[PDB]
Amino acid sequence: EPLVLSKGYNIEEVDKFLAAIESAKRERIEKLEDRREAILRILSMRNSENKNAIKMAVELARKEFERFPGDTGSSEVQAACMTVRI
Amino acid sequence: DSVMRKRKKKMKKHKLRKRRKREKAERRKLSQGR
Amino acid sequence: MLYELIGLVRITNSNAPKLEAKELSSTIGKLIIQNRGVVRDIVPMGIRYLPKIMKKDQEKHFRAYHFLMLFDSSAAVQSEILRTLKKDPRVIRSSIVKVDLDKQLDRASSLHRSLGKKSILELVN
Amino acid sequence: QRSLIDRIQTRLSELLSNDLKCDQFLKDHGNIKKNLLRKHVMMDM
Amino acid sequence: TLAELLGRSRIAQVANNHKPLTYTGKKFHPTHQIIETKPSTLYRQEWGLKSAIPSKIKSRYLVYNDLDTLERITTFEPRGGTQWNRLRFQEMGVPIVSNIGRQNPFFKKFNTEIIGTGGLSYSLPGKLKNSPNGVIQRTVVPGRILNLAAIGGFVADVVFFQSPPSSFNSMGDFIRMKTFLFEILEASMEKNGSVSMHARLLE
Amino acid sequence: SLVKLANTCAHLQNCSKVRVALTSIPYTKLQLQFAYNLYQQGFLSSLQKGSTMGPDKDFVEVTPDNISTRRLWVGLKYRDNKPVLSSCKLISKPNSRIHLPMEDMKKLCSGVTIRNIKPLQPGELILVRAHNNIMDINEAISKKLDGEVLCRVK
Amino acid sequence: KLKRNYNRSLLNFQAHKKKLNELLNLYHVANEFIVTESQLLKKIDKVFNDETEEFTDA
Amino acid sequence: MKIQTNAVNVLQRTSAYLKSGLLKETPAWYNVVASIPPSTKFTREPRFKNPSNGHIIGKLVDVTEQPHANNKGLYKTRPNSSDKRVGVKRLYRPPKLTYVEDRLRSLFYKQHPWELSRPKILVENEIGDENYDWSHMLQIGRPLDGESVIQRTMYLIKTKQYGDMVEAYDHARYEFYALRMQEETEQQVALEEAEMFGSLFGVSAIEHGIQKEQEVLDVWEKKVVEETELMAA
RNA sequence: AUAAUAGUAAAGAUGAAAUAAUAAUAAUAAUUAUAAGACUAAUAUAUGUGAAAAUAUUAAUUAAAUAUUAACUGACAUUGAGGGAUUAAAACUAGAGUAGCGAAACGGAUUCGAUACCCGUGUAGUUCUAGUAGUAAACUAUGAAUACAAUUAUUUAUAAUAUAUAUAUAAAUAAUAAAUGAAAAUGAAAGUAUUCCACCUGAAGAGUACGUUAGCAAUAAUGAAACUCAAAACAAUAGACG
Ligand SMILES: [Mg+2]
Ligand SMILES: [Mg+2]
Ligand SMILES: [Mg+2]
Ligand SMILES: [Mg+2]
Ligand SMILES: [Mg+2]
Ligand SMILES: [Mg+2]
Ligand SMILES: [Mg+2]
Ligand SMILES: [Mg+2]
Ligand SMILES: [Mg+2]
Ligand SMILES: [Mg+2]
Ligand SMILES: [Mg+2]
Ligand SMILES: [Mg+2]
Ligand SMILES: [Mg+2]
Ligand SMILES: [Mg+2]
Ligand SMILES: [Mg+2]
Ligand SMILES: [Mg+2]
Ligand SMILES: [Mg+2]
Repeated sequence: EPLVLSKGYNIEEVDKFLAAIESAKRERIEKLEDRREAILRILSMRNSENKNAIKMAVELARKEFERFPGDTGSSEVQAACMTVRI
Repeated sequence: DSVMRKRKKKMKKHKLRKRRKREKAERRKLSQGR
Repeated sequence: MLYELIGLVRITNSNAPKLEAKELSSTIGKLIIQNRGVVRDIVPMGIRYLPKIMKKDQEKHFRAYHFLMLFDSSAAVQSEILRTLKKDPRVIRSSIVKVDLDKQLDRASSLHRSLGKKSILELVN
Repeated sequence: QRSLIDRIQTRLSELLSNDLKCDQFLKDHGNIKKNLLRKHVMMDM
Repeated sequence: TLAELLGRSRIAQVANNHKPLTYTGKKFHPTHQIIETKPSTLYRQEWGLKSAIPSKIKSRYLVYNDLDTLERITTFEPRGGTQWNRLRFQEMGVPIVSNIGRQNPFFKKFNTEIIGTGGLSYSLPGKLKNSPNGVIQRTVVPGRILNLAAIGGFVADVVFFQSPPSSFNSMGDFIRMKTFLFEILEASMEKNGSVSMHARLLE
Repeated sequence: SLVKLANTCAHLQNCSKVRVALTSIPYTKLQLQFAYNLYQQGFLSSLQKGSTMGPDKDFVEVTPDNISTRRLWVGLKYRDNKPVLSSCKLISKPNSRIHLPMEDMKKLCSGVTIRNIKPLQPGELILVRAHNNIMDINEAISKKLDGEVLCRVK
Repeated sequence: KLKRNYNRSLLNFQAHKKKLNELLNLYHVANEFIVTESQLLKKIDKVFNDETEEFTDA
Repeated sequence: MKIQTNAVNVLQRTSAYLKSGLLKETPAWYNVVASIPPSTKFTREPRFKNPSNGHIIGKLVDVTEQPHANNKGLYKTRPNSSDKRVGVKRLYRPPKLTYVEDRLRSLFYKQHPWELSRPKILVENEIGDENYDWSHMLQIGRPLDGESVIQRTMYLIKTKQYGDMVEAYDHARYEFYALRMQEETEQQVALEEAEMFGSLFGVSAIEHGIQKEQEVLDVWEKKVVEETELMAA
C-alpha cells in the first residue's frame, strides 16, 4: 500500500507530529512541504529493505491472532508468525 | 587399520580393478541381450 | 535506504577541472530525485592524483576529481544508478556502499564519521 | 498504572509494619489474614 | 577479627600498584613505595614480605609490585634512589613555591592530582639560614653539565653571564666528568609533578 | 522423576569423590523424600531447603515467584579418611523400571539375586517407592507394600 | 499481572518516544536534504562554484 | 594429588603390626598419637560471610523481596537468568577481602608521590602490644605517614565528627601537613645549630651523590672510548 | 600470445645434459601496445562462520545468524529405524571456454634396463552454464542430547564499578587434579550418570561372487558360502638399524 512507512511509523501520526512541531516553532511553507516529502521518502516501505516489510507483516499477523493484547507465543500466533517468514 | 594392514586392502582393491579391466569385453558380451 | 557513493570523475580540461564532476553530480542527483530518492549531502573531495595510471575503455587517467554523494533510494534504484555510473565515459572508478539505518536515522558520510561527527546535526552545528 | 501499583505496595508494607493497626483495619473492612488485607487494599484502589 | 588486623597491617598499608619497575620514560616523581629492612633482618633475608628475598641482595632498600607471582618469585627491584633525591633536595634548601599566584595547598569528590608538591618539600619559603661565616644569600651546590645540568638528583635549567669556552670546548661531550658549582635561584613545580629548578653557573 | 533421581545420585557421587561438604540438589518432592531417607539412615549430615545460591537460614515459603530458583541443600559425611555415601546406583532405571512384590523384596533382603539385582549388602540401603512415598526395603516389607525398587546407596 | 502489563506497555511507550525523537531530529536536519531540482542545483553551486572546503587531507 | 590414606593412618598400621607380632616393641610415638588423633577429614568447607566486609555469600534476593520498580522503571516479576544458575562455587572459592582504607591509601599516594620515597619497614613488631588512640595522629610506636592519616580518617568516620568520609580525609591530611612541616623545620634548625657550634660533617648527602655519579661516569668514559674506537675500525 | 621499438649472439633447461612452436627468417633480456582466459599477495589465525561437504580481492541484493532484558506459550521436549535433503576430488552427458597447469601419448635424459623419478611438446581434464552420480584418511580415525565434578593461565563478550579501573559472570583455547584407561593418553570427555540411534563379535576368502535395486556410464548400495590356518591385532618396553 501507497503511504505505508517502515521503522514502526504511521503516516497519519507523522503528519500530526510535524504539525505539532510547526505549531511549537510558531509559538517560539513550500520548504516545509519539501522537507515533509523528503522525510516520507526516507521512511517509506518502497525505499526501505524487505526485512522491515516482513517485520510489519509479522506484527499484523500477531495482532490478528493474539487471544489477548499481550499474546506472543500463543501456539496459533506462533504458527502465524512462522507462516509470514515461510 | 595401521598403514601396513591397509596396504593389503589396497593391493586387493588394485587386483580387483585389474580383473574388472581385463573382463570388460567379456562383461559387455554377457550383459547385452540376456 | 541510505547509500553512500564514491565517484572518481574525469578531468579533461586543465583550467576548469570541476565542470565534468559537477555535471555528473547534477545528473545522478536528478536521477535519484526522479526515482523516489533523497540526496542528503554532496561532499566534494580534492583534485587528487590516482595511485596508478588507471584506464577506462580506450583512455588513460593519472589525476581525477573525487566526491561523495550520500543519498537515500530503493535497492533497485541504487543498482541502476550504479549501472549508469559504470556505463558513462567520464568516471574512472565508482563505488556505492550501504550505510546501515537499523540503529539511527541521521547518519553522516563515512569521512564525517571518521572525523568525529556521527550525525549530520553535528556537522550543521 | 504505576501510581496504582505503588499505592497497593506501600499500603501493604505499612500494614505489615504495624500489627495492632492491621487488626483494626481488618475489623473496619469487615498468611490468610495477609491475603485478606491485600484483597481489601485492591478493592480500595 | 583477623580481617581487621590484616587491613591494619603493614602489607595492607603499602598501596598496591602494577606500574613498571623498569620505566625508561620520563621520571618526574617516585613510582613505588621504597621498603627498607634493618641490618639484622637483612642478615636472615626477611623484608616483611610473603617470602624470603635472595641472599644476593645486600642493599637494605627495595621496591616491589607482587608479593608472589605465577613464576614463583616476588617482582622486586633492589633500589631506593628516590629517598636520596628528596634528601639532596632538602639539603639544597631551595623552598618550592608555586610561581602562579595561588595559596599554599597545605593550609586552608576526590582529586587524584598532586596536592602542591608531592611531599618532597614541606619547607616554607620565608626563612634564612645562618652559619659561622654569616647569613647564606646564595645557595652553593655542585652539579654536572650534560651538553641543562644535573644538580643533586635533579636536572635543572641553567643560565650564565658568558658561555665559558675553555671548560666547554676542551671536552665538548665529556662535560659530565667535570663537576661545576651552581647558584640555585628558585624551584617551581608544574602540574605533571616535575620540579623545574633554575641554576646559575659559577666560576 | 527417575532421570532426575539418577542425576542427583551421580552428583552426590561426584561430590563424595572430591570431598565437598555441602551440596545442592533439585527441589522436588520425590528428591526431597529421598534426601530425607538418606539423612535418617545416616548418609547426610544435613538437609535443608534453600535458594540456587545457598541454603536458607530463615523460613521462606515457596511459590511461583521462587520455585525456579529453589533448591535442596545437603550436607555430606566423612569419617577416618573415607566418605560415608560411597555409591548411589539406582535400580529402576527410566528404560527398565522394575516393580517387585513383597515376597521378591524379602528374597532380595535375604541374599537372593532377583530380576538381575544383586541382593542387598551389609551396610547398604535399597530405597523403595510405594504409593509416592520412598521407604527402606525392610520398612516396606514390614508394612507389606508391593513397590518400585528405586535405588541403592552404600 | 498488572505489573507485567505495565512492564509490557512502558517499554513500548519508551520505544515510541525514541522513534518520535528520531523523527524530530530528521525534520530538523531536513532543510539540508534535497528532493526538488532547484535545491539540488543550489547545493551543487555551494559545493563546486565556491571553491571552498574540498575534503582533502594533509 | 589424591588424598593420601597412608600419612594419617599410621597408628592403625602399627597397631596391626603389634597385634601380629611383626613388631615386638611399641614405638615411642604410638601412645602419643593415640592420645592426639589426626584430622583425616580433608573436606572442602563452604563459607557464608566475607570476613573483611561482612557481606553475605549464600543468600539470594527474591522477586517478593524486591517489590519497588527497578532502574528504567520495570517491576521484577520473574527470576532472571543468574537467579536460576546454581551458585555453589561462590560458597567454596575463598572471598576477596576488601577494605575502604585501600582506596584511601591509593588516593593519598596519588596525591603525594614523594611520600612513596619515605622508606617503609614492613617487618612487624608485636601487633597485639599496640594501643593507638586515633583522637590524634602522632602515635608512639608508629611513625608519621599516609597510614596514620587514613587511621585518623577512619576514626573520624566512626565517631561522626565528620559524617562525610571525604571531609574527614581532608581534615586528616591537614593534620598531617602541619606535623610534616614541623618535622622539616626541626631537622634544618638542628643542622644550623650543628654548623654554629663547630660540628663537622665529612660527607654531605649531595657530595655523596656526586661521588657516586663520578665512579659511574669514569666507568662509562673508558667503555665509551673503546666503543668509539671499535666504530672507527 | 601477437605486434612495434631499439639492440646483439646466444637463449632456455638441469645434478650435468640434451630434445623441442628457441635463435642469424634477428631471438632471449629490455621498453611499449593489444587480447585472452583462469587465479585471488599481505591482512590469516580457517580466528571465526556453516549441518557436514565447505568458506579469506571489493561492492550490492535476498535469506539465515549472537547476547541480555520485557512479555507471552505452558513440556509443545530428546533421540530417531524406515525416509528425505545436501555432500570434496576424480568421472560422465550436453553447450560454451581453453591462458596457465596437466593423466595419456610421443620425444630427450637417467639407468645394466627405466613402460619411472628429471626435462620438452602437451590431448582428456582442470573453467563456466545446465544436469547425472552420492562416494574420500567425508578424520577430532571420537554419533546426538541432558544433569553433574577440582584448579590455573590466556583471550572474547556481557553486566556493575567511581570513559579506565579492579570486580563478578558466561564462552572458547591451553596446561593439569580427580576419575577413567591395555597403555599412549582423555580432562568438562575417553570422567560420574541417564536417554536414544548406528555399528562390532578370530584371521584369510571378501566388501569378492551370486541375486536385486539405482545410474548415460564408470559404478553405488545391498551382501553370502565353500575352501585353509591357530593364528591375527593394539599400547608400550629395550635393542639393532637409517
Ligand atoms: Mg578400526
Ligand atoms: Mg556436526
Ligand atoms: Mg590471502
Ligand atoms: Mg577443498
Ligand atoms: Mg568434474
Ligand atoms: Mg564437455
Ligand atoms: Mg610431463
Ligand atoms: Mg544431486
Ligand atoms: Mg569407492
Ligand atoms: Mg565410506
Ligand atoms: Mg575434509
Ligand atoms: Mg592424574
Ligand atoms: Mg567406563
Ligand atoms: Mg577402550
Ligand atoms: Mg591433553
Ligand atoms: Mg543370491
Ligand atoms: Mg560395490
